Amino acid sequence: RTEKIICRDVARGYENVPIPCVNGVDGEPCPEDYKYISENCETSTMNIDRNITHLQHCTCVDDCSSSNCLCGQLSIRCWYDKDGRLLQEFNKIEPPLIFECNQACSCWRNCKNRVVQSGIKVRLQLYRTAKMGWGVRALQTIPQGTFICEYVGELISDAEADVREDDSYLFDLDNKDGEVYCIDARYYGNISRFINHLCDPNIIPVRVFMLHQDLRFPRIAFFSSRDIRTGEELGFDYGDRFWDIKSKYFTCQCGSEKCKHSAEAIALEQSR
Ligand SMILES: CNc1cc(C)nc(Nc2ccc(OC)c(OC[C@H](O)CN3CCC3)c2)n1
Ligand SMILES: C[S@@+](CC[C@H](N)C(=O)[O-])C[C@H]1O[C@@H](n2cnc3c(N)ncnc32)[C@H](O)[C@@H]1O
Ligand SMILES: [Zn+2]
Ligand SMILES: [Zn+2]
Ligand SMILES: [Zn+2]
Ligand SMILES: [Zn+2]
Repeated sequence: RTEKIICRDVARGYENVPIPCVNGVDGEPCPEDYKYISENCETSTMNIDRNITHLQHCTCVDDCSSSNCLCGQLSIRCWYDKDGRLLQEFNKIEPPLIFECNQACSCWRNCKNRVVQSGIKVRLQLYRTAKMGWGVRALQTIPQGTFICEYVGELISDAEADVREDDSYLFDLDNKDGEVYCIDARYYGNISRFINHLCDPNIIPVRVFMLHQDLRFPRIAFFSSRDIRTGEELGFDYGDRFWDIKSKYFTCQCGSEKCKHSAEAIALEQSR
């Protein structure tokens, strides 16, 4: 049973790098029951505030590496090192909101505070897992704090999320208050839609603002939470909102010693 290259690039050239699909496990064809999009899309009236006069922006004439950069200060500080990687001290538990530089800023497009807006740089692969369907793995080593990819899909309201038949591809956009919105990657999504849950995760979501600062719509950036080895499967914690609903349909197959959502773990808690 050989590992076969089934698609040279599921992103159809929309990313900085190709994202190939292989399958060495079963007869599943390349997934095509969805539309690959590299950036979030709208299917109803959202009115994202794109007023350029509403952007907070810096007056930096350097590379935005100084603590005097307004955009960094909105983020508490800029959290990216000279190489575009999150600082070791970054709060991976309760990440702060990141405000990247933007088109109102006086700085250049290559300033130090533009990691997420610059897109995917690591080589990834869509591959058939043993027990969890499709998954995404690294084709190279990835240091801690590296930007991996964005959780991209269809923006929907809370009310629309409430009636979506498939709730498997939802991501909540947390905001101080208000109407609350979700990304649904079921019908429209990028590579992130294929990232599985791991009880021992190696990536974390961070809310980021770039070309707009409409707080209803943070963009969701995945960064590595530790060093990742070539071939390693990417995964994040889907959280209890997911597992509270899904546990009765199926159980976690992440296979970790720490697995908290396996059949075994659920039964042990049922039993108390
Ligand atoms: C069903 N109505 C709503 C409404 C709002 C505002 N938010 C949600 N969130 C939600 C519902 C179900 C979910 O999984 C079963 C869920 O999972 C979130 C979790 O991040 C996992 N997704 C899978 C890819 C990321 C979120 N649902
Ligand atoms: C966002 S999709 C991830 C991509 C999915 N594996 C696929 O093939 O399209 C989430 C769904 O993948 C599966 N999945 C993800 N993480 C899992 C896990 N730890 N154990 C079992 N199934 C998992 C479940 O069917 C889940 O509802
Ligand atoms: Zn600046
Ligand atoms: Zn800048
Ligand atoms: Zn700036
Ligand atoms: Zn698990």
